[PDB]
Amino acid sequence: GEIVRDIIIGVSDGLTVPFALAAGLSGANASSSIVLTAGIAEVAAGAISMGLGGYLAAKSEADNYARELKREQEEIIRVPDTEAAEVAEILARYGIEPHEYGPVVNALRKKPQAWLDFMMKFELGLEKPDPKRALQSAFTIAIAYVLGGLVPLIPYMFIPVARKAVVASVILTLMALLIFGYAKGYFTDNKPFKSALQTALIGAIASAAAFGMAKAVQSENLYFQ
Amino acid sequence: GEIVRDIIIGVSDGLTVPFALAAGLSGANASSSIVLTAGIAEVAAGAISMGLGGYLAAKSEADNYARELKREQEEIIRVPDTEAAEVAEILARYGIEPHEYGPVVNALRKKPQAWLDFMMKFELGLEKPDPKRALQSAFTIAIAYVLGGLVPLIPYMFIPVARKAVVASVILTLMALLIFGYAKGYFTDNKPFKSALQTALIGAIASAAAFGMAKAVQSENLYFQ
Ligand SMILES: [Co+2]
Ligand SMILES: [Zn+2]
Ligand SMILES: [Zn+2]
Ligand SMILES: [Zn+2]
Ligand SMILES: [Zn+2]
Ligand SMILES: [Zn+2]
Ligand SMILES: [Zn+2]
Repeated sequence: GEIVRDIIIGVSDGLTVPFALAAGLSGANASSSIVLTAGIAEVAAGAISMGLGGYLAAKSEADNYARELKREQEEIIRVPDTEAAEVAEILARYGIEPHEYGPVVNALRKKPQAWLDFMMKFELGLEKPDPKRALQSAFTIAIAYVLGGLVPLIPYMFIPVARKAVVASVILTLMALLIFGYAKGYFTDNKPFKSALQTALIGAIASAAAFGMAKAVQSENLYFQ
Repeated sequence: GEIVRDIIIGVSDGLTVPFALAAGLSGANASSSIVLTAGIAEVAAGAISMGLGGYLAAKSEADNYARELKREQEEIIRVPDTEAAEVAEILARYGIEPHEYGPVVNALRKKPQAWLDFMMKFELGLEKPDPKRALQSAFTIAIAYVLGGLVPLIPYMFIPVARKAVVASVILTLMALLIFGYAKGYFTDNKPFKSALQTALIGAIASAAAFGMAKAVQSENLYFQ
């Protein structure tokens, strides 16, 4: 689930922080337009950091694994037996009788591709990356982040009073958390009814955190300024 | 690099968005205290979503892989040969001569632990998770996020004028991006001089995005309100 995981980690970040930041700013008697200006500035700034962060990790792991793929094939050139010795240990660790693993290395020495592929598959994990899924990763997380952050900001666009709009945003995102919480469970091995309530509580813990932090800095101001 | 990856993905998120959100709010002639109230509300709301998001994924993957570990051992009980057939394909795909893979399954049938461990190691990846590193993951990403978001907000705490404080925050975080950009390269296979400039440009793209988004909503207001 490459593209399924990318759109899940992107919506959970964009549903919780922009909603929490909005609710916290609305709690401190800020104008609804001000709540929108910091939310959208967060949503835009958030999608780029999530997006390029998903592209930096994907493009770094894709370049490294392909370089180690080349670094390991050059090792079997200079000292072939040392590379054979490393692949022999892989077989040996899993309890193979010596009269059966011996002919395996002899066949592996003639054809390099299969021996290295399995050895690398058994030593450094599945490290051959899809070139199109590296950039597909970044566009899917940035889309899911923008979509997630837009949901808590919709009511502030139609309600110019923030203390009135935050009530529409609490129930709308709470519904969004429970819906996209049970969605992450229908496409996961866990129970979707458990993932719905968990995505709504992380939105509650974060919205409460941003609320308490918003009011502790406004503790000395008479109005929001 | 379990704990090394957790503190990298956490600082890159917390260095870019709180800085960008702050710079965008400061650009629209907002009070420096207002910039702090939305930044810290974002930093707090951001660390919880990053933290519990790292704990939800870790605790879901740890529970699922252990359940599939149990689901697969019960499969070798009802129809042992079907489970043998699945492990036989693993060997067969990598070009094994038939006179050598045959005795391997016979030895694998007597002792279940090694046969399933390798088969699972070769089929469903390395899926046995450390119990202490699942919760260690969440505390390390939340720490790195808070630390990252605090850096762009320090100057606004000592400079009550935002248009004056944003200049101190641009060079301070840009330095932070270049420092923690070359830090992610000294502990990665890529060149650290390349990762420094890349973490500073993602901070530039995001800070510019939040700036343009902050001013497009304030396009009709005479002062920031
Ligand atoms: Co984030
Ligand atoms: Zn090597
Ligand atoms: Zn080797
Ligand atoms: Zn080697
Ligand atoms: Zn199975
Ligand atoms: Zn099987
Ligand atoms: Zn099976």
